[PDB]
Amino acid sequence: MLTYGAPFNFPRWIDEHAHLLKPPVGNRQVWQDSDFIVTVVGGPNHRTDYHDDPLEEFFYQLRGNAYLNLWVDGRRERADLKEGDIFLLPPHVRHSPQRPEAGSACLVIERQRPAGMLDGFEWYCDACGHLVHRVEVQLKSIVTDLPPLFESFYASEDKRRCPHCGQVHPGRAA
Amino acid sequence: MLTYGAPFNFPRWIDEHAHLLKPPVGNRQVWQDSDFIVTVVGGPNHRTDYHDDPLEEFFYQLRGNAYLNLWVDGRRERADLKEGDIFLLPPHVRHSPQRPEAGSACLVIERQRPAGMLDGFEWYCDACGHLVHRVEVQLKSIVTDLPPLFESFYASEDKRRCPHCGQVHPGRAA
Ligand SMILES: Nc1c(O)cccc1C(=O)O
Ligand SMILES: Nc1c(O)cccc1C(=O)O
Ligand SMILES: [Fe+3]
Ligand SMILES: [Fe+3]
Ligand SMILES: [Fe+3]
Ligand SMILES: [Fe+3]
Repeated sequence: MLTYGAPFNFPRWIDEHAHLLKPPVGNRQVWQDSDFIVTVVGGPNHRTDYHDDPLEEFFYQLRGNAYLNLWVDGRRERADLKEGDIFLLPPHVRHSPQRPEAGSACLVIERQRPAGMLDGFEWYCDACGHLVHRVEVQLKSIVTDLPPLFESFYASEDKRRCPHCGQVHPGRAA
Repeated sequence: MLTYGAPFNFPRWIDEHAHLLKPPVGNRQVWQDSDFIVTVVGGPNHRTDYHDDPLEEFFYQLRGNAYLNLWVDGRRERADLKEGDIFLLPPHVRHSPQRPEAGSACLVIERQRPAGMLDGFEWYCDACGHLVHRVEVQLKSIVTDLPPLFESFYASEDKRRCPHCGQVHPGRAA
């Protein structure tokens, strides 16, 4: 059958679940236990981390504006998600989704990482730009399974310690 | 780098390439040689066939209206893509995308079928509802590689011949 129910108006939906869009990831997955992972992220989000997805990621800023800090060749950068734009992120490209304006909604779509495929979550230093701390995982919930790490890094000086210059990363408040 | 270039306004795009949306599939792939397959299909389309995708398929009727004939348990049916709706098609569920109103645009997203994974394209009889003709393939272009079969079925009575009641399928004109 139509496991994922039948079709439904997307805007309305966004309008109804406008209140479930909350930090630190601001997510909200549309259909559960699928392969295509259709989440809808709103603002304001608090990300100071860099996701290292091993798969592609697609976005279409349905309503609102936002950006993406990223590493081009090894140089800090920034992609701008101006309302109405779409964009496909190649694999492993490091992304730091910045969603500031409340009432924002972006369609983020990814896949289910196979068993054996891990996503990474890095943190870089402000002064020296060296990798400060990275973690690899067998992702199983881009909604209810991310914050738990953030929470154990923003809480550990040992980790937020730059292995190149020693400057400690701000953490849970950049 | 950003292989798929950087972000861009999606509506504008749709507006520019409004003239490349043509039958019998009406497609138009957004980014080439990727994994996520972002096509944008417009109307009017001429489909009398049933796609048997081995993977999920997602749609968001950006602008316009359209529907999907499908087989529920083995009963002809119909999903309605009213503008603004989204919907995820489970795997193998047989679909017959009907896109009638010119100037229509739907965001259809699928994946790249691995090597060894084939999509099917069936045809059923009007009177007896039995499978009339089916073909399996290692898909490699939901834009420039489909019509070629349609063309060899609509042109072959032998195939359009119901193996249960004998009534010939209309073909290239239902
Ligand atoms: N990049 C993201 C991710 O990996 C999971 C959930 C949300 C995002 C995002 O870009 O907002
Ligand atoms: N179902 C489709 C497919 O398999 C390829 C291209 C377009 C469609 C569609 O639904 O329009
Ligand atoms: Fe990500
Ligand atoms: Fe440093
Ligand atoms: Fe299909
Ligand atoms: Fe028949």
